[PDB]
Amino acid sequence: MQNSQDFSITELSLPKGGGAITGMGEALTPTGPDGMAALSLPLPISAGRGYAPAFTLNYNSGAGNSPFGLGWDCNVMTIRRRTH
Amino acid sequence: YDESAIASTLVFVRRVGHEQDGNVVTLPPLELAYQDFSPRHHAHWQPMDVLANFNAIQRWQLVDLKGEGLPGLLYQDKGAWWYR
Amino acid sequence: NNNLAFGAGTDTKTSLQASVSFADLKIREDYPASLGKIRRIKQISVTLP
Repeated sequence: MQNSQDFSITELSLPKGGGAITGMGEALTPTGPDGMAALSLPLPISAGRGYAPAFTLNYNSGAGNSPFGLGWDCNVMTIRRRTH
Repeated sequence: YDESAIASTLVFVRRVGHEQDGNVVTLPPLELAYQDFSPRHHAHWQPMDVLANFNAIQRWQLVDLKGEGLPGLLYQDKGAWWYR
Repeated sequence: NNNLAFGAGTDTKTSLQASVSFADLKIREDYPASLGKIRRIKQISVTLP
């Protein structure tokens, strides 16, 4: 805002209906210089009080079989011994 | 999920809510497919005329030399190598 | 004496004869004269890769 901030809270306005129909949150992604076909599909985690877990499911060709099946994972943040 | 026992993948995803009175409210499901495999239905044969005279009995070896990523036909002669 | 031809003999007119001069191979030059001037064949093997 000119000489103000967009972090300001000024309204208690209610939501409107109509518009385009909501999709399933599909997010097919561009590959990198790797050609690793991939697809993101976020979980509906929206209850945070400005802060929440942020898991999404992600398909990545060549990925192994995780709790989400072959080729898909959910990125739980971890630290591990390198087994490479 | 595609529970084929050998492997499984996520095939359908659907976003559903529920009304407080027990009704089901949904968006249509997201359909996924993975590549099929069935040697029973898809096995096919072709003569490898191109590999004529290749023979593992003698001094022939499959190897991806020079350019790599696909084996060529190496022949190790007495005091000399040849390669296709 | 460094050529390819079919043989002249009747039984050989259908035989391809690959000929080289033995002398022209200049094997002798491979080693210095002081090793001895007598250099003779012991055995020849043939390879068709």
